[PDB]
Amino acid sequence: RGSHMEDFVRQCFNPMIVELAEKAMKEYGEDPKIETNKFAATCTHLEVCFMYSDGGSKHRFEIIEGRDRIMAWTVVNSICNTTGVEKPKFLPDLYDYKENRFIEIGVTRREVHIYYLEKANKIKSEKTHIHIFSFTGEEMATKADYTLDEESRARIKTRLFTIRQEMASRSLWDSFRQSE
Ligand SMILES: COc1cc(CCNC(=O)c2nc(Cc3ccccc3C(F)(F)F)[nH]c(=O)c2O)ccn1
Ligand SMILES: [Mg+2]
Ligand SMILES: [Mn+2]
Ligand SMILES: [Mn+2]
Repeated sequence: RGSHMEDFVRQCFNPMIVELAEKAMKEYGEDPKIETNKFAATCTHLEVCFMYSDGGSKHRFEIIEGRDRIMAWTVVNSICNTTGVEKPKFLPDLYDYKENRFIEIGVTRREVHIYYLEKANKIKSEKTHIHIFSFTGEEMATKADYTLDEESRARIKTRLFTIRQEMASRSLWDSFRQSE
């Protein structure tokens, strides 16, 4: 129960992000006390989605990730019925009103190439945009369209590498990398 990874995640991430990740994991029947690597990954993905939405304009991004399943699906339904974009098979992460498209954010511990391959093979909706970040500073977006400016993506990559460094300083990075 008393794992180093859980305490590190509680010390490293914002309390609201921790609570959101806990709720998202408990909604799918997962315990952050035992599945600590998945807990860290969920916190990281949440923080990345939030930083991504922070970029761009004020009314640019509609945030899907973070809400519970029912409200998230309701928001996607409203977006689809308002704009006319095709309904995605799986719950995306954000919606860009400027580009008028759903965005799926990915955070991987390996090369962005194979991760984007799997993410584009698991979903068949070719309209949804995909954006993958790595823990080493690499990024990969659909049609070479990175949506945001270079500064926001650079901040995201810097935060990711800081998280990796803090994990390695506690001898927890190897297990986290092998978990994925
Ligand atoms: C095809 O994705 C899905 C997605 C859902 C909706 C809820 N989940 C997510 O949102 C989500 N989930 C993962 C990891 C994951 C977890 C469970 C199943 C698949 C995956 C993934 F994405 F690796 F395929 N990472 C993300 O980055 C992310 O956002 C429901 C079903 N499938
Ligand atoms: Mg800290
Ligand atoms: Mn998601
Ligand atoms: Mn995602």
